[PDB]
Amino acid sequence: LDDENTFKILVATDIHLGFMEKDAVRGNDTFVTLDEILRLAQENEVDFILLGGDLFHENKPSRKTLHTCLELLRKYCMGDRPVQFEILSDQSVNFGFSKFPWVNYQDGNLNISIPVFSIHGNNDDPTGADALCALDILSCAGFVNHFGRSMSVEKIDISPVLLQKGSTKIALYGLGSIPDERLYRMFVNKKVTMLRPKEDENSWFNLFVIHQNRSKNFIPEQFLDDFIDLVIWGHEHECKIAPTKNEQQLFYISQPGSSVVTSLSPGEAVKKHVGLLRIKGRKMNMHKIPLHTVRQFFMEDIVLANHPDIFNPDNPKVTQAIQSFCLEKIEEMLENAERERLGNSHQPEKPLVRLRVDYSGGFEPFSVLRFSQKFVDRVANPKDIIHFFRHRTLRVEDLVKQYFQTAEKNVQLSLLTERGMGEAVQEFVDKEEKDAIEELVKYQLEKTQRFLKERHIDALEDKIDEEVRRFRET
Amino acid sequence: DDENTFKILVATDIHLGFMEKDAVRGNDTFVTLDEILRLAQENEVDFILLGGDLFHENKPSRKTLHTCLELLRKYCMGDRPVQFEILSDQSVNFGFSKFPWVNYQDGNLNISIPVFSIHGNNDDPTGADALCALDILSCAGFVNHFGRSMSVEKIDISPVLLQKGSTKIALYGLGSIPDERLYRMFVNKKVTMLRPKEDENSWFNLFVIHQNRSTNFIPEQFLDDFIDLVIWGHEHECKIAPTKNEQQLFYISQPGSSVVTSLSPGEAVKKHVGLLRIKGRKMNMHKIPLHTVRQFFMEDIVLANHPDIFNPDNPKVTQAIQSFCLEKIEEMLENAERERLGNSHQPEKPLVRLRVDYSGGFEPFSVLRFSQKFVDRVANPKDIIHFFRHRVEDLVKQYFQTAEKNVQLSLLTERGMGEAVQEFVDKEEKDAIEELVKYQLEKTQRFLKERHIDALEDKIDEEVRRF
Amino acid sequence: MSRIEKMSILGVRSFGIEDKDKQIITFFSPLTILVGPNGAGKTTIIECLKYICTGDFPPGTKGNTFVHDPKVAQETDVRAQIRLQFRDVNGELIAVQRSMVCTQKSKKTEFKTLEGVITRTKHGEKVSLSSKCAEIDREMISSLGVSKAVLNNVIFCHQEDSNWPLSEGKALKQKFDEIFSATRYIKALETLRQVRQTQGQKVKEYQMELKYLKQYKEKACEIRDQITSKEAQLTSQKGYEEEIIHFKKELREPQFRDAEEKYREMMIVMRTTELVNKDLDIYYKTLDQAIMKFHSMKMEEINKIIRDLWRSTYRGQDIEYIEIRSDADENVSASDKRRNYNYRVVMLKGDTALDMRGRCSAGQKVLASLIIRLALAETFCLNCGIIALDEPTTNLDRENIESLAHALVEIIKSRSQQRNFQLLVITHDEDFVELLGRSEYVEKFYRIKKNIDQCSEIVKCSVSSLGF
Amino acid sequence: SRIEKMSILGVRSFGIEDKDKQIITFFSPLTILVGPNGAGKTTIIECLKYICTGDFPPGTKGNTFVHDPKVAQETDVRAQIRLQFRDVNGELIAVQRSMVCTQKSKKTEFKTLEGVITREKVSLSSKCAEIDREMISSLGVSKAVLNNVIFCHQEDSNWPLSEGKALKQKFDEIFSATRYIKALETLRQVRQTQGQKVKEYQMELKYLKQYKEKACEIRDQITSKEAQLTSSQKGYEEEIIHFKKELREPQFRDAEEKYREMMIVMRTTELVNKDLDIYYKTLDQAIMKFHSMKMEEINKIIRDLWRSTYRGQDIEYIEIRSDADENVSASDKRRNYNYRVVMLKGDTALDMRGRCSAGQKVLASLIIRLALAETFCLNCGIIALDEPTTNLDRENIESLAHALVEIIKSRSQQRNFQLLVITHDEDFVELLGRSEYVEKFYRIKKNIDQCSEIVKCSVSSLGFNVH
Amino acid sequence: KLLLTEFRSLVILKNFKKFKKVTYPGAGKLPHIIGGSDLIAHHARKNTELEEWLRQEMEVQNQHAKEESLADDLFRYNPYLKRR
DNA sequence: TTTTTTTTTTTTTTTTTTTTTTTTTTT
DNA sequence: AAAAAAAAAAAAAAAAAAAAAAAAAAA
Ligand SMILES: Nc1ncnc2c1ncn2[C@@H]1O[C@H](COP(=O)(O)OP(=O)(O)O)[C@@H](O)[C@H]1O
Ligand code: BEF
Ligand SMILES: [Mg+2]
Ligand SMILES: [Mg+2]
Ligand SMILES: [Mn+2]
Repeated sequence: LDDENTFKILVATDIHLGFMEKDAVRGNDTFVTLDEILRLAQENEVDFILLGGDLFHENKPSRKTLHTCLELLRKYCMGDRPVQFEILSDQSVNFGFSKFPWVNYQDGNLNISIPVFSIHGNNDDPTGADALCALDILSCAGFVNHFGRSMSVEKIDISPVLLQKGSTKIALYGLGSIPDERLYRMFVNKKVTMLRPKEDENSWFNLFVIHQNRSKNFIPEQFLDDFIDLVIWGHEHECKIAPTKNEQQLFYISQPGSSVVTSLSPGEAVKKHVGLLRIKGRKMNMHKIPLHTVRQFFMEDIVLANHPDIFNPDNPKVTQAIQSFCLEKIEEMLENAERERLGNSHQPEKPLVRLRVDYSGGFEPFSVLRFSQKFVDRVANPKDIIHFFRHRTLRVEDLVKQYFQTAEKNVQLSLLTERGMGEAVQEFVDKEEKDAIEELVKYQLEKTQRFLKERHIDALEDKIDEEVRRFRET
Repeated sequence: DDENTFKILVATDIHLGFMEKDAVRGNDTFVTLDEILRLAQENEVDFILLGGDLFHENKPSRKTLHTCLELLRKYCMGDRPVQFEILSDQSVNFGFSKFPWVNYQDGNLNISIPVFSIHGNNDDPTGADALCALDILSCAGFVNHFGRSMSVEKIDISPVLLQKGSTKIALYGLGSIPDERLYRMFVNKKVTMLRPKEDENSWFNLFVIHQNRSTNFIPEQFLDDFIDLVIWGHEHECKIAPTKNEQQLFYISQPGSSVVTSLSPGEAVKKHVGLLRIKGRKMNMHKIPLHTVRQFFMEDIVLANHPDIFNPDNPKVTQAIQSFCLEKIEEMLENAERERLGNSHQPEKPLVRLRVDYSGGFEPFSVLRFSQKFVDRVANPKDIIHFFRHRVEDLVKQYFQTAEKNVQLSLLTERGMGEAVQEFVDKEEKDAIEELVKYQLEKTQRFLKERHIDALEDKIDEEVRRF
Repeated sequence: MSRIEKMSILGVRSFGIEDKDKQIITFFSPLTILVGPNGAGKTTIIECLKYICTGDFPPGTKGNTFVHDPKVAQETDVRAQIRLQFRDVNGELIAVQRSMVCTQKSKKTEFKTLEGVITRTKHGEKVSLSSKCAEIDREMISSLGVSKAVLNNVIFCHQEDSNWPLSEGKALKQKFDEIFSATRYIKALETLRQVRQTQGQKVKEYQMELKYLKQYKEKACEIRDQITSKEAQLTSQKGYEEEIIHFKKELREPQFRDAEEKYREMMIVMRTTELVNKDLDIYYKTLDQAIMKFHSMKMEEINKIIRDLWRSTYRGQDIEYIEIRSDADENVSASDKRRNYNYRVVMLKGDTALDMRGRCSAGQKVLASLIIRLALAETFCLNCGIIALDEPTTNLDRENIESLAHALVEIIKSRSQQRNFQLLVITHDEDFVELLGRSEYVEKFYRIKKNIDQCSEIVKCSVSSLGF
Repeated sequence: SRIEKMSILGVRSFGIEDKDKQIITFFSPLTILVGPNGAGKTTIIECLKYICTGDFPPGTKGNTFVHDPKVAQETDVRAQIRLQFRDVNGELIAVQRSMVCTQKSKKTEFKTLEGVITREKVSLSSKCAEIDREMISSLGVSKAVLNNVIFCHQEDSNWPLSEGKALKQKFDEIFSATRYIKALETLRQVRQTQGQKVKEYQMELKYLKQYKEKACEIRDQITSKEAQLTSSQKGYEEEIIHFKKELREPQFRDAEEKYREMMIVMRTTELVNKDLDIYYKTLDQAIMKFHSMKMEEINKIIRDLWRSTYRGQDIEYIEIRSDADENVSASDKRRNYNYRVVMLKGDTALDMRGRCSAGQKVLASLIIRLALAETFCLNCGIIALDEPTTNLDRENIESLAHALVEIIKSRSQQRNFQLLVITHDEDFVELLGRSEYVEKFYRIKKNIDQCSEIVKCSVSSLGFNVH
Repeated sequence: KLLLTEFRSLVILKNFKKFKKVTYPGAGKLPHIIGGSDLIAHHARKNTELEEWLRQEMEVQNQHAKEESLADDLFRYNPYLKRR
């Protein structure tokens, strides 16, 4: 049911345009999924699109990324369809960073069918002396309404983007992507402020859009004010488009997720969704919409230590068992992915497969170089298929002493006695006499020479070393 | 003028973002483009005809793109009516866009002064998708990028047909192709211009081309005579007044850059943007000086052509040269002060360059110390003064002769070791040296033993002295 | 738990000499970015850090070069000081200082270090101890929690001294037995070698003298025999007595009276020295074998670290992994003029092991050196989590640059928890900086430039609302 | 002189089977090589250097250059490199130097087989020295220049900033005067050998003198006792024959003549040692003077290039200075060399080595190589820059790009100039006349078998392999 | 010394721009702008637990600033024993 | 405090040993 | 025409000598 007093908002977040645009397999994933998102916005006749940040993957998007974003925004967000909602807010303080401080659909030279309200994510936060972002370029072109950007480092005062369609009224609070520790410092110094309308304050929805880390520094979710009714959350790619309320916060938390698989995290394997928000006065109804152009991502984690039945650390042929088990797991995951690819034709054929093998009981990883060579044209991440990792005494003196004793018993010393050169070397190392070896050698030489001289032994080599052996034995 | 007059503002090489990171030199091209757009708005021109190189970098930075977008939105968009038509197929003239129509014809854009531009070599299309910055501008809806080359093998130029009242204009265009390729295409007869088959002689043709003029020369002979006004680019010497060569029936316009990109002696002339007024096949080109373009004064000095003050072997000429340079840069820093009055928009710090050419044997002075004096008076302190210019056997023989005549030779004969080393070098005889050393000892030792010397330490030395 | 907080550079290389030119740089956590033109002074900061920590000048540089040149200063002498403030392992605040002087004398130049100061805060009061550049090492080496070898090679590796893992066998072995803290055993081994060569030279000289002493011995024995025969003839003739007297006088020369004794003594000393030489060879071989066993046994768990690091970081289906491997020389002896060191970084190209040296690329060498340094930092720099990467993205392509940024981000995440990790990055690549700063660790970065007087200056800049 | 084609087989990562023969065609005036780390970009320059001069990459002994016979799982890896090019006159020559790396026991034998020279299409087998000289004559530059200026390795690229002895070897190979240093080594070795012989002979001298003294004592006893016997008793006859036996002994028979001859030899070798010391000092001074005279001319080019290119205000200019040791002698254990690149910070000259930055060092090395190419590479206009922007900052990268573009413009006036660049920088490729010159570049990657491939890519895909 | 010139059929007060501003509700009416004075800094009731966390982290910040002050005065310490 | 002689480190030139190339000398 | 034994040249890499500062007497 869509009355004249309903707010259909297509809440997307973390589109991450241009992500891996140089890849031959995943080059056009983000653009296609943004095309699908805009198609959903156009087909559902939404009032406006509410992007949660990180619309671009890079701080300075490439020419292809910006051109594709402009093409899609002009194709879908520009039209002759009348806008149904008001803006009773001081537009020179919400969008008043550009030299055109008014909402894009109200410009006398632009015809906007679907207004776009967005915040900037930490991948595309403003930089430089002029403090410009990619969303600034989009807003200057006239396609997006960049709102919620902070102006002063010392303190932040956000101004709601007041909207009203019929009876219903929404206060669209928005915060940019301040660095997590800096924003934490603002939240503990009471240097953050939320300006609510002065009167009728209890008749606004107070929708808040924030792009920050959550339970993952981390901006905890209890620092946020208690008057909010919905909190869209970005910088979190595991979809939770379903609104969730904790024990005591009096507001709902929606996590739209991402439009693409950026990292290979375990929480990133969840099915990506885009929201379809509806507001009628005070009530909310978020309807999840699956995206059929998002590449699949299946992962498995195995710890070889916790399977003593098959994985025997002392088995000389255990490496081939590891390789066979990993091959079977990858084949099972690929078959499962193929079984789910017959529902729709839009999902890319090559899925994302990740297999983290934790070896800790003295296992040797196999040839990951050649194992991944058996899926060159069957997976979308040929290089990153298997991840090997381990989750997180010896003294040279004993070794040298042991070697010295072993040598003395495996060859026969000729002049120097047993356990004398070992202690000489030990003294040189520890006490730093720096003359112990020479002193010992000279002392033994002079002692044996004096004995040989006083013993009255004729000058012939055989008798000389015979008496030398006699002295060593005695 | 009247309802049947085309008014076109021809600014060609804006070069936005040039020296953007520079402190004094930054924020100059943006202001010059602001002045150009102000002139377009004030004169009530029909449309703006850019000549390429609108951006300095192939991928313009965020500041450059944002400033260009804000200026185009402020000046080129509004409620002012559009008074001319587009009779050509908009799918071919502007069809490398998902929106193959003119920007003011779009049902969601209000354009007062449409912009028709070609791409220069500094911002030519690069990448897999073959995109340029003008492509981003056209996608935003402020620029009508026209004249893009689709096929590498051949060039087909289809004009953007225009018509205001009775007058008709054929707007041919061509982005900057690599000059050697484009030259090879022109030689191979692979460049064609498609003219309307209706009212063939009723169209005023004008070509907007951004190429070199002085293999890389693409001269004026390589343009047909059916056109009548060839706007040009990749040339910053402001020749905005049209010229007609006797061999070429088509006029040539060279609006030049709106900024001083290089310190060549071709950017020291004042820059103008041209107010054009076609009215049928009658054209009237009126220049408008730029009041915000930084001044550029420069002189070429050749030290070898003044044999009156610059003595080549004078021990203190390196200070006379510095004094002459100091006096020179000071007349220009002053001619700049005297010429800056009235023009409140002129930047205070001018551009001064001096090229010093020496070939008589002069020694350049400390260019750092000279540039440390004029640091807050010239806009380019680092680049003030340019300085430029347009055997074993015999030596060892001479040194060995000098050593022989210098110190007393003890036993080796005169001119023995020199010939031994010379034999070792060329003949590569590796024993040419040892052999001689041994043969001298063997000989004099014999000589000594035949005389059964008393072997006294100093008496043998006297025997060798006899040699 | 050890962090370098702030620095004060004065008179070092291109920094100014007047106290008005004293530049101060404060290191942030967990990332510190240094940018600037060529010759600005970015590497000089790490050189100062290394000199403060360990007292060693940059490679190829003596004391005369590290400090500002008096000739350029137009001054008779130049006095430099570097002040570092930090926390030791327990978190106590300690500030150290090292002074310096270069005097321009005639054609050459003379260098000398003045006494440095150690300053702490005990019981709320301030103390100072003037020390002599040998207590300002040991003491602050113990304070930082890491040894001098790791501080020189792993943490503050000079830009020129980088790629030291891919160096010659002896150089790598030296680096790794300073790192493993076994230098004195190699000192004992070389003392054994030197004493063996000395005794061998003595044996050669003894043989040379023994030849002459045998000649003397036989001649004297013949003289004695003739003396006895002549006495027997006489006792059974004045000229006979005169001949007897003459032969006794021939026995009376010093080389004949003492003939048997010197020959016997020299025989005994040469034979004993020869036997000692044999035993010394045996002991030297044993000690060398033990040292190369210990080396291999302590590179066991670093190779194990290096393998995982290289597999995670390197983006190429070319090398399975790399590891450091050493192998003792079987036919080694204390009398050998030149020894052989089989201490090489090994690349596992497939199922076969090759030698990385002279067989890898510039980018592969850079990545391997970075991975080896990171593994050594994990193994040894546990108490002092600092590592200074001087242009780590040199000769690295796009994919390896991105993977190195990801690996450094993972290291930052895994070491900033309950510990302080300070990654000092001096780069000219804005992309590497953006990749590291996507986690929002960078708010202020240092831009090193120079004033009109061409003296180095350090000024703090801001990423937001200020130029980059 | 220009290079056209190259065919690599079995070198480093390039494949061994005949199906993996990669072919690369060099463009003019700019050729770009891009690819991942450890792909084969630098291996191409190594192959060019090896086919030009026969010298392996620094640190490579020829067994680490051929494809490991083990990674190929073979017992022999035959490696062939070909290079089709034009000599100074303009004729086509191709050389096909080959080698094998046989695997036996735990070692790895290496050897080079006979290459061939093709010229109509006359192919003849040749030995390494003959192909070396022939290609040196054909290209028009010396082997030292080919090794150090044109095709220097990525690791041996900062060689002008090396120690004094190494720099002197590089520069006297460059100046073609190595035979004189070979003569200096011969003189030093002769003097050292004669000194050792003199030491041993003087050790023997005392013994000989003592033997002579004993012989004289025996002879005086003989004379006195013979006089006593002639005056006259039986014992005066007995001691006579014993004395005759003593004089009969060879030790005391001819001791006088042997001692005299040895002393004569001793004095002779002493004066010859002195003479050779003087000659060695004179020849060393002559060589240093020749170096200074032949290097002052290129000092001007180095100064001007540094002043144009180096954007900083630290160093006014750089040059290279050689100073002979005043107190040198052939008997010295260690010599001291004073070859040094010198930087002038204001008015005082300093040693650049050990006192410069990484970017300063790489820029100085580039300037030295470009100056030596201006002086010596007139006949062969090729220079291969393996990652020229390794440590340069943004301003110096831009200035180096401008200088290289100016060199391309100037040196293309009558002869072909090639500027083969291996790089991972998109901005440098852009600023190096990306639109003007480069249309097709080269990507070096690896197939599934980890054998390097060389593929020609249009400039549209340039950004995929560079950052 | 010329160009190929070949003819084709390319043709396919007064205005020729196609734009009509689609009205938005509130266009041309009195602008009921809300902002400036009627924007107050609302509060957060009691939130003791939140107050506890904020106060504890504020105490952590105060301790860190106390250590930083000691660091600053240690660095500014002039070396009295610098005669050598 | 300063002088003077001995130690130690560095670093840059020298020496060595193995390998390849080449020469020769035979078959 | 081919083998192989031996001598010569190259160079990578370990060894060592000269310089200079540090330390240790030493008055
Ligand atoms: N003794 C010295 N006196 C004066 N200037 C010096 C001295 N030693 C080095 N320099 C100069 O100081 C600068 C040192 O900067 P450095 O830290 O090496 O640069 P970067 O940070 O670019 O790597 C260089 O310009 C160098 O030539
Ligand atoms: F690894 Be290559 F030298 F870029
Ligand atoms: Mg540096
Ligand atoms: Mg390389
Ligand atoms: Mn141009």
